[PDB]
Amino acid sequence: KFKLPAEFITRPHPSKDHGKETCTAYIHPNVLSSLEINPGSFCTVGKIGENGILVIARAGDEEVHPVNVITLSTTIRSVGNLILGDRLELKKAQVQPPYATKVTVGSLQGYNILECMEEKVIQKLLDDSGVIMPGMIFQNLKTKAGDESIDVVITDASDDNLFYLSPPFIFRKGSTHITFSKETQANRKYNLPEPLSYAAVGGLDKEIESLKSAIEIPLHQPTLFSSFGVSPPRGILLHGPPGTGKTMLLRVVANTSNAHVLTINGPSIVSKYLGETEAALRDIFNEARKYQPSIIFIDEIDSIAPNRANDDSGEVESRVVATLLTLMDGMGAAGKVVVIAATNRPNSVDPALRRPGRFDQEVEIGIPDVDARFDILTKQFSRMSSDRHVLDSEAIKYIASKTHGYVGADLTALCRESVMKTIQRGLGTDANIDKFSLKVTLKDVESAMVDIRPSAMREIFLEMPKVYWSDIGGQEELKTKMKEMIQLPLEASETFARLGISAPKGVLLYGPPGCSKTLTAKALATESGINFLAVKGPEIFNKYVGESERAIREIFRKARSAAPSIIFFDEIDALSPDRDGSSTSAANHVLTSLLNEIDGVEELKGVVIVAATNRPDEIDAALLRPGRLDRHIYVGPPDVNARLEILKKCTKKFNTEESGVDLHELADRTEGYSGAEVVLLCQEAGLAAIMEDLDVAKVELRHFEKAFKGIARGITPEMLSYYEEFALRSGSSS
Amino acid sequence: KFKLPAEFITRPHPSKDHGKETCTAYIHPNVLSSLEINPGSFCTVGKIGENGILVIARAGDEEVHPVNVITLSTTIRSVGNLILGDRLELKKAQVQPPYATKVTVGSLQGYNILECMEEKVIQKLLDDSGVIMPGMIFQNLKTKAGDESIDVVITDASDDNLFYLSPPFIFRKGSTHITFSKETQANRKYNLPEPLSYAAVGGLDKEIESLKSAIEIPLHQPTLFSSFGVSPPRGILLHGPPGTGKTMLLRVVANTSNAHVLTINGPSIVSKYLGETEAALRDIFNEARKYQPSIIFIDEIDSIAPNRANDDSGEVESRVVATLLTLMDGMGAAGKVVVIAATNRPNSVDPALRRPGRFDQEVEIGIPDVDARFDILTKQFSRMSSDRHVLDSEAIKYIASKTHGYVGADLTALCRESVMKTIQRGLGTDANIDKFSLKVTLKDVESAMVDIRPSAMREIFLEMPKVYWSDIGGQEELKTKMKEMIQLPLEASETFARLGISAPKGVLLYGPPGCSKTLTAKALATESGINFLAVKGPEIFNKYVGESERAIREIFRKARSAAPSIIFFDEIDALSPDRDGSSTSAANHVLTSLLNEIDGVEELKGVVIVAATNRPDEIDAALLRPGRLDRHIYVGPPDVNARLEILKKCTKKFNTEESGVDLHELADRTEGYSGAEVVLLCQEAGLAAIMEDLDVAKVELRHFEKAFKGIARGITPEMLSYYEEFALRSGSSS
Ligand SMILES: Nc1ncnc2c1ncn2[C@@H]1O[C@H](COP(=O)(O)OP(=O)(O)OP(O)(O)=S)[C@@H](O)[C@H]1O
Ligand SMILES: Nc1ncnc2c1ncn2[C@@H]1O[C@H](COP(=O)(O)OP(=O)(O)OP(O)(O)=S)[C@@H](O)[C@H]1O
Ligand SMILES: Nc1ncnc2c1ncn2[C@@H]1O[C@H](COP(=O)(O)OP(=O)(O)OP(O)(O)=S)[C@@H](O)[C@H]1O
Repeated sequence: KFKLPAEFITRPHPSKDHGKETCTAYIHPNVLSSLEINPGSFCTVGKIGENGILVIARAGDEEVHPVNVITLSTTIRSVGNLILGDRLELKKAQVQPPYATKVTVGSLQGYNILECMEEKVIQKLLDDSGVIMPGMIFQNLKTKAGDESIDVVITDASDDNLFYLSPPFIFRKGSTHITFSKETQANRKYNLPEPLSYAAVGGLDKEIESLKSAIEIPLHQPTLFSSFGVSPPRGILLHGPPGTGKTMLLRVVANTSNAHVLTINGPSIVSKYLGETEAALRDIFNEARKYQPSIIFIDEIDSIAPNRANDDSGEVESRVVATLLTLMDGMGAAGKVVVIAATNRPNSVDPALRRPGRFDQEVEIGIPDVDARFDILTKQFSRMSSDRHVLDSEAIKYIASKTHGYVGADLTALCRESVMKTIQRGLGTDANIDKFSLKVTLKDVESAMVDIRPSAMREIFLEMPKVYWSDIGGQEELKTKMKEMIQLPLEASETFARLGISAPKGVLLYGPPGCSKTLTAKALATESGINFLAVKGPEIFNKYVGESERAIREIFRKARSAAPSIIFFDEIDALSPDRDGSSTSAANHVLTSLLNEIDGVEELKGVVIVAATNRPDEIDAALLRPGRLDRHIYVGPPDVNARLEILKKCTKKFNTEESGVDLHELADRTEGYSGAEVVLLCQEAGLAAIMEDLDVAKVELRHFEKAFKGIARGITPEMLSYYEEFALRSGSSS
Repeated sequence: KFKLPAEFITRPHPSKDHGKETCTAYIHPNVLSSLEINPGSFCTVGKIGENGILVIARAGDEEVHPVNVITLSTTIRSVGNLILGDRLELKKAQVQPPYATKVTVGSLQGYNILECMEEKVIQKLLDDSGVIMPGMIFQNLKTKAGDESIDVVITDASDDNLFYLSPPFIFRKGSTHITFSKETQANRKYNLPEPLSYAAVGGLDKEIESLKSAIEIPLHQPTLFSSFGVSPPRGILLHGPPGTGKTMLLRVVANTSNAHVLTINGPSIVSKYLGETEAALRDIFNEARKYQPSIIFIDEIDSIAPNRANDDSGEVESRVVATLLTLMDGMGAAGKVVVIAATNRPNSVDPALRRPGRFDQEVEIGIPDVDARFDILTKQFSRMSSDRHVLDSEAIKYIASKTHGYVGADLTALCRESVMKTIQRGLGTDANIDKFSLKVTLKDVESAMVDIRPSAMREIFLEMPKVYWSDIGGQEELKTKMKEMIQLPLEASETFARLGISAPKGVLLYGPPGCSKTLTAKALATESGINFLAVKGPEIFNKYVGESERAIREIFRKARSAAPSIIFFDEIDALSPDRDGSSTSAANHVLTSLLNEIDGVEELKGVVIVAATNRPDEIDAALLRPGRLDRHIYVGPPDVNARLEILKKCTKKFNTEESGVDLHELADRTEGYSGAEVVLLCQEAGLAAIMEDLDVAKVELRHFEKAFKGIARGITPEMLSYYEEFALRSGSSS
């Protein structure tokens, strides 16, 4: 008794697609007999659990075709997004689709179908197709010039449903109005599965290029590699943050290639007892060997190959890893098969799968930067941009600037929640709203992301508030010094590379606490015209595996790898103290990392290391001397006019001037109050404001008078003396 | 009711000769019945997780044949390289394999079969064989008149749904041509497993023969010891750094020796249920006793048999070690059983497990010598085709001498990376180039070696901007003496050896700050070729009771493992406080650990120490003693002719001579300057020049004139008199 397989395997149809064989997917005649299916008859082909698609049953050769294999012309696989290795469910159809009266025909790129190709050849393809559902493609179509490939998609067909993903219509010549259209997708109401192509993967062009090379080299041309007697780089591994296009990159690799896509599912490949896990792995790799070229995907390989050094690993992990070691290192030198693995983090995968010959090639998928978010946002925003009509591309930069932490996944969730808030905006404006009349808006998008948890954390990007050289409080002497000395060496970069001389290394920005110290570095991050970076004091300084001597190296590597940078070292004096008999901290590592990084082989073409301090006498002597820091200047608390404009800056939502006391009046009233202490006076006044009216009021002069009492003179002569004592040393050769 | 085994134990036939029993697998009657494998019918037997071998089933004697065992001939086992004790599946094949048309036969020995044997012999062998598959070896066939015996191999088989490891074919006398060949292995098309052999192991010759002796006598000649009234040595332990080839030895021992082969793959036996790990060990040793002779392998013994006295070893480790101890020497007997184990940490193995009677022998497997590395490289490169282009001896000998501290895994990685480099160069030439002819040229090996790191050196991070002797201005005396120390003793080894003289193995470079002290160490590092470990003064002054001495000892351990190597102790004055009043530092014992490591009860052969101090008399007389720091070199300030060379080096990208800037005047007027101050002079003149312009202003003598006005002489006459005084009491006749 012949046994009918439950699931059939999609595979190419060596016959051409231009013929009458569009929906005549050849089926093994034994299956045709065993399922009461007549030749040239319609039957439903579809993935498990999905709505069916219509194919015409045609008998194939018994010997050539194995029983399971079902061959589809490449026109119908694109209907239901049938990629190779997709298990099917053959069933017998019962209703013959009616003929067609109108068909709207699309194109890939919007090319004028009238101008490029004849109507006769298009009609020939369509008629010979016989039955047309919305969603196929007619490929490799020769044009009038003979050198252009334009593909005929079909947007819709109308005649003047259940368990069918789309209802076809039997295209017949004579009255079918073939009205060509610029739409690049099938009819939207049915929503036939959209391919996840390369143009939906934005933000990882370099990484996708590396992945493409790693897939092509073992997949298409392993023979010429194998002549050398050492196995190809079959094993590729993807790792990085657990939100950045990992499974999506695997899915696009599945879609684009024409290589038989197998899949090593994590949980479902394993049944029970013995000889089931190894049986599954053997069978799947053997099938990937029979049908070539093939890709073997292992998404989240960690869930089945932990280190065996953790209590998680049991018998099953030992089975999976042993079988994979036996297989992946055994096959080769002729098989056109690649194994691609991805993981949230790779470091917990058994090394036996990581040695060369096993997964040894790597693709690093990294956090998207501020400039990286633009492509993600715009391409994500494409699916309905015709109904956005709001972008104009400028809000996208703002979003990218304010989404430090989002990993692309959260950006897509932001799109989802924005669409929700647009639906609810339509409902709130009018209960019986028409959503299609709505264009999404940035205000409701803001009302949207104000209710999502952003991401894991922010690593190389900070708030970086907008500060300008046009607003920094007075101190035109400070301004002129910092310009002359930190922008000139950042201008002369090639002229140092030629003439062979290293560039000045950095400035230390002497000054008492609470000044514009780093708030000027905020302008460096806003209006310098040069990208910025910082570590706000002893974050990296702490004693951890990746902080003792590693995080400094990573920070410098990111900064140097970028365009010129003004890397910042807030309170370097407190970070690494003198440690020469006075204030001996226990780190001993971070200063060594800085010493080995700043002075060494690295290029550091576009890099200047700025730092900040309020107790400069505590800096390690290895920094003051030229070689690590060789520029040195002093920042003072704001002068009377700088204090005028800092007083202006403190207020952001108060009307003291017109109602109360002029801000201009306060300019000289504030003496001994540092840039972060005039803030203290203003904030004490603001807290006192909510004590008199308690709901809504201006402030009083006496509020600022109480600010004067409650906060004594901040900038006292002690710091003047301590500085000038240190400055007679720093300023002079002593 | 009868329960068929889930996995089956391989075993040999009692009959060693060739007949109609050859391709027959003797399976138990009940198992035959339960899979319905009717006697005489075809069945497939193959390791779990691999493709099967077709074998024709017979019955075993139901009372003396164990249920688990299938017995297979050496001919069949040669196909899949099935070692005795391998766990086989057994599955019915409802098939009749195809007839043969042309069968190819070869011989391991490569001798002409027409000359050695009569074709009727081969015809009879094949006819009786019943089945033909590529990969079969018919061993011990006698030559003409019994001259010798030859092994004959079925290299290929051709005929003009199950899946098999080798194609099954049938021999039908006369109608299938027995075509001879000289290929000593089966056709490479088939991916047949290829036996690993001792010829693939490099070096370790004496260790290999020790393994041969301790494997052969206990298993294959015990009555010799029973005759001599002594017990057999039932234990071998292999210890040595990782990557030296310990598992390779175990696999070759498994595949070469004719014995029941069992493996405890450390964590593979472990279970979370109370007594199951111990029960796995008992079953393994009882199986070894049952089928004799038997070899039991334990790779990483330390993973399952820890010290049993240390803190983390609780009751579970105690019970597992007790099981191992009692199964090796207890109230039970051993039999013809030998246990072979491997470990990277011999002292972490339980001390009572290494006593004679258990692991009697400890065959050390250490890092390779230059001869050993040459052997490994020749055997690795013998695996390739005639695309090597590395002269079998010369180029490989250069690569072997240039590899210092390599262990053997890294050498295989180097060969694979060389293949990678050659083929990426091929891709960079053109994508469609005929790669196979892209011989790996020695420069490809060089490009590969710069991208690999010796096993003993992954953790030795260095920035090391590739300093060369010519960078050091002058100092010809120091250069000559450092050539004496580092280079010559290896480039003239036989001369020193024949004179009975070991070259001095310590030097102290002392002199004012900013001379060529550290730069000469870096020049040695990046010109001597040998490894180079670096240390600094206060980086190894942890504040715990014994953590600094541990740093010293770890450094010297790595230096020994990576010898030839330099250890450069910059700021050796930090490591040498007397603490009696001279350098009254903390109560640390770093000096003593350094003293004992340099010259103690252990010898420290092969390492050379270079120490640099700018305060030479603050060093202990014991450390300056010959045998610790033999030669004391005074690296003083550069004289005029060295200054001129410095200026020529750094100013070459200036157009000084085209501008009339006479370097003679600069050299003469920079008298008594520190050489670092000469470099500073030129770099500061460059700053001055490129401060007037953002474009390239060629330096001018007046910018140098400005420079001279600021750079103070860092070397006072006091320092010079001090160092010249130390250069009289020590390292001088006085
Ligand atoms: N360039 C991009 N970077 C990141 N995500 C993107 C990008 N482009 C689109 N996305 C969307 O990101 C969403 C989530 O990405 P996924 O790859 O599915 O997450 P993941 O890679 O599975 O993460 P894990 O937990 O490490 S497996 C998808 O629905 C994509 O539509
Ligand atoms: N002559 C050789 N000596 C050493 N290794 C060799 C040699 N020839 C090849 N190799 C390779 O080097 C490795 C030797 O096996 P390894 O298991 O890595 O050594 P081992 O680390 O001492 O054993 P372990 O730690 O129990 S896995 C393998 O990857 C071999 O392919
Ligand atoms: N012949 C030379 N004499 C002195 N310095 C030289 C010479 N040639 C080059 N230099 C440069 O001068 C500087 C001297 O640096 P080092 O070699 O570290 O001197 P050093 O005496 O080891 O300093 P220490 O160890 O901190 S006391 C480096 O920038 C060298 O590149």
